[PDB]
Amino acid sequence: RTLIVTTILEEPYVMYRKSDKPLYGNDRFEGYCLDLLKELSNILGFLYDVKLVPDGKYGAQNDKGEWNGMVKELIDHRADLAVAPLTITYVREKVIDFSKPFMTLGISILYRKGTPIDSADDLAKQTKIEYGAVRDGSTMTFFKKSKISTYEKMWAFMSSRQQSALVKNSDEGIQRVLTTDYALLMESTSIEYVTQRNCNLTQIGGLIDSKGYGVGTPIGSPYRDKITIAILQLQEEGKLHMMKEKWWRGNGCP
Amino acid sequence: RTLIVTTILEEPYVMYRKSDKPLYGNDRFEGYCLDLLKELSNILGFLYDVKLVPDGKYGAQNDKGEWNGMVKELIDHRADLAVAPLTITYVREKVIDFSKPFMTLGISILYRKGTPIDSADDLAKQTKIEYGAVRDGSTMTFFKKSKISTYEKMWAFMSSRQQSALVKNSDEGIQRVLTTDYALLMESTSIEYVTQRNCNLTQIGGLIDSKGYGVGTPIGSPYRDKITIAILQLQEEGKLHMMKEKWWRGNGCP
Ligand SMILES: C=C(C)[C@H]1CN[C@H](C(=O)O)[C@H]1CC(=O)O
Ligand SMILES: C=C(C)[C@H]1CN[C@H](C(=O)O)[C@H]1CC(=O)O
Ligand SMILES: [Cl-]
Ligand SMILES: [Cl-]
Ligand SMILES: [Cl-]
Ligand SMILES: [Cl-]
Ligand SMILES: [N+]
Ligand SMILES: [N+]
Repeated sequence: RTLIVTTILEEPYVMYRKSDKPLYGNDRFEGYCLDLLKELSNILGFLYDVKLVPDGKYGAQNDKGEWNGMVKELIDHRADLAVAPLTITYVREKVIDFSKPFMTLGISILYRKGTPIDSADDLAKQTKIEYGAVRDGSTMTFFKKSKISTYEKMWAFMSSRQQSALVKNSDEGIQRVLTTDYALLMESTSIEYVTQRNCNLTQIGGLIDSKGYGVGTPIGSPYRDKITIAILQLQEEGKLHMMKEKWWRGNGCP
Repeated sequence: RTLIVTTILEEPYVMYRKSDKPLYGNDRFEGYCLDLLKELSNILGFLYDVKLVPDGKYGAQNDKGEWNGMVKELIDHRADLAVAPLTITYVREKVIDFSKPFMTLGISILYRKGTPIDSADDLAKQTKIEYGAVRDGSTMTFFKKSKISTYEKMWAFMSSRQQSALVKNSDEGIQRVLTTDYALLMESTSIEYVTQRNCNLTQIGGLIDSKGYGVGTPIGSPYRDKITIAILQLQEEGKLHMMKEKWWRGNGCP
C-alpha cells in the first residue's frame, strides 16, 4: 500500500511546478524534497501520495501541549512520512521518530551587504538595527530557551513589544530585510538559497548552532531505520550533494 | 543499572590521564568522550564501566563479511554502548544502531601550508605528491566504494603498490605529512585538532562529504533513542559546543 507523505511548500524543497494546465497529484510539485522522495522510493520500493499539511505548519505545541502541523499528522497516523526542511529538535524527537539528517545546517543571520555588523554579538549590543525570526519556528524556540547570555538578550529584544520584531514566514522576513533596517535569524541552508538570488543580501557571521533536517515518521515506524540507511547510501554516493547543487545554484549574484 | 561502554584511545576523545601513581577503572581516562558520558549519565541516570576494545579497532568487515572492533562488541552484546569517534556509515548501520550525531564532520585533506594544492582534484590529477588514508577506516571505505571519477582515480592510486600510500593509524599519517611529501585524507574534526597543534599544517579544501559520529548500541537497544534525546538536549543548550572548544583549543599559532 501507498504511503501518505505530509509536506509543506517551501522553496527550493517543495514548490508548485509551472504548467499551462491545472496539475493533480504528485505532479503538482517539484524540488529537493521531491527528488529525495523519488530516490528513497527507488531504494526502498514504496509508492507514495504527497499531501500538503492542512494547517500549513511545521510543528509546535499549543498551551495545552497539543501538537499541530506535520508533526501532528505523524502523531495521529494521518501520514506515514514527513519530507520537508523539518528541523530535528529535542521537543519534536520526543514525539516523533526522525531519520538521521539528510542535510546539516545552523542558525545564522541574513542582512544587507556592506555594513559593519559581523556577528550576533554585534546585534545584541545595539538597538538601532531591528532583528527577529519566524514566529514559533525552531529558530525562535532556540532563542526562547537559550540560557546563553547574548541569546537571552536577543530574545528579550525579539519578544518585546508583543513580538513586533518576529515575522509570520520567511518571505515576510526577507522583504523586511530588503526594505527596512532589519536582520533575520534564519537557517543557514535558506540563507544560502536567498543570497544566491538577491545580490544585496549576505550572511553575517557563521553558524550559531548545529542541527539537521530529517524525515519524520510516527513513533514505532518500521520505515524510520530503513529511511536512515537509504539516506546514508545517498550521502555516501554523492547524490545528496548533487541534489543540493541542482536546487541551490543561482547564476546572477557576485 | 551500570552500562558497559566499549571505547578506544583516540586524542582528544579518550586519553589516559596524567598521574604520579597507577590509575584504575574509569579514572584511567579523560577526554571529550568521557565528558560526553558524564553528561549523558547525568541526564539519563545510569552508571557506567568503560572498557577499551580488546582488538583496538573501530569496526570493519573482512571478505567473509565478519566484523571486528567496537562494532563486533555491540553485535555480540559484549557492551551496551560504544562511545568514541565512531563514524555513522551505511555498512555499520546495517548491523548496529547509532544515536543521532553528537558531532558533524566530513573527509578533508591534511597537508603542509604554503603549497599550490587546493583540492582533492589537484591531488587526483598528479602522481608526485603521495596521498592516502587510515587503512580500513571509514575514509578509506568511502574512496573504495565511490563512483565519482575523481575519487575512483584517488582510490586507484591509494590502493596501488600494495597500499603503500595507506597508513595504520592517524599518528602515523600525521608524521608522514610532516616529514615527506604526503597528504592525509582525514576526518575534518581530527584535522582541526591537529592543525591547532602543528602550525605548519593545514586543512586543504573543504569537506568532501558530510557525516556524523554517534553513540553505537546493539540493534534494538532501548538506550539508542534515549541517548539521541539527551544529545539533542546537550546540543541545544550549547554544551556540545563548549565540550568541543575545551578539548580542541591549542596554544595558538604565530
Ligand atoms: C521554513 C520554516 C518556518 C521552518 C524550516 N525549518 C524550521 C522548523 O522546522 O521549525 C523553520 C525555520 C526557522 O525556525 O528558522
Ligand atoms: C581514528 C580512526 C581510525 C576512525 C575515527 N572515525 C573513523 C571510523 O569510525 O571509521 C576512522 C577514521 C577515518 O577513517 O578517517
Ligand atoms: Cl507540462
Ligand atoms: Cl495536497
Ligand atoms: Cl536515529
Ligand atoms: Cl579497559
Ligand atoms: N524518537
Ligand atoms: N540500524
